[PDB]
Amino acid sequence: WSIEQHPNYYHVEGKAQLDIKNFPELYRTTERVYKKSGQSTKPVTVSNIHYSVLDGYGRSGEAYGIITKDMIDMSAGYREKWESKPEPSGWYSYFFKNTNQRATESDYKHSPKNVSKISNNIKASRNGYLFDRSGLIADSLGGRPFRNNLITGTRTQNVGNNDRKGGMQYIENKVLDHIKRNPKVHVYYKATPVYQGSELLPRAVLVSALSSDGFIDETVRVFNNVAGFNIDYQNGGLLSS
Ligand SMILES: [Cl-]
Ligand SMILES: [Cl-]
Ligand SMILES: [Zn+2]
Ligand SMILES: [Zn+2]
Ligand SMILES: [Zn+2]
Ligand SMILES: [Zn+2]
Ligand SMILES: [Zn+2]
Ligand SMILES: [Zn+2]
Ligand SMILES: [Zn+2]
Ligand SMILES: [Zn+2]
Repeated sequence: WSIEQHPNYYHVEGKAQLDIKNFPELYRTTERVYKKSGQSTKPVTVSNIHYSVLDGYGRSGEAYGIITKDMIDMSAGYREKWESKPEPSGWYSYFFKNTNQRATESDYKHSPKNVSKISNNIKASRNGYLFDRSGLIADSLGGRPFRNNLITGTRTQNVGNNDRKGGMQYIENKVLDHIKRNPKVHVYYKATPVYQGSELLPRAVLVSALSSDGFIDETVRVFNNVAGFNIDYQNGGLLSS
């Protein structure tokens, strides 16, 4: 990643390059049957977003769906609480008490007595946390609030410089806005975390978006970076000086 080349924490890589055939199908149902809340019999056109199961390291994988104005509308009004323990891979470090040697999340689930769990997150300068629970499929687009729809992202991966035009927010808002201005239009949307080796944090998220009216047709690479810090992609957190 280059702060010079890409100050907004993304790089436009090319066209959407999607296989629309592989996507979960659009269907017609009701707000009630879909959202599982309220008695809203309002008919809605939606798709069921495909989320990836975690891999063997506990890492989140790609998610993809067809985003509709109705999905946006239902997420605009309603919010779902975080499902229990949504923190994705690399969010914590684990260490064997006996050795002070690094352990894995698995080791911790296996024997919490002999393995400590410590947050990798830290506060940094206005003053807040450096890493976010960073959605793959945004809440505003119908995303589910659970681990599998998250990666451990830098605040800048998530929202860039937070001027509505950076990080995941860039491509999210562009899709959100275009559907909102063209309510009959739907967008094929896919967010794919890119990992190197067994690293628990993704280096980037690849987001591909193809609108049904052809207006939006791109893939952006959103960098899991933040200016002035060196992230430890292997274990999460920052490199130790
Ligand atoms: Cl595809
Ligand atoms: Cl830098
Ligand atoms: Zn670029
Ligand atoms: Zn599948
Ligand atoms: Zn929602
Ligand atoms: Zn839910
Ligand atoms: Zn986000
Ligand atoms: Zn547009
Ligand atoms: Zn279509
Ligand atoms: Zn040192």
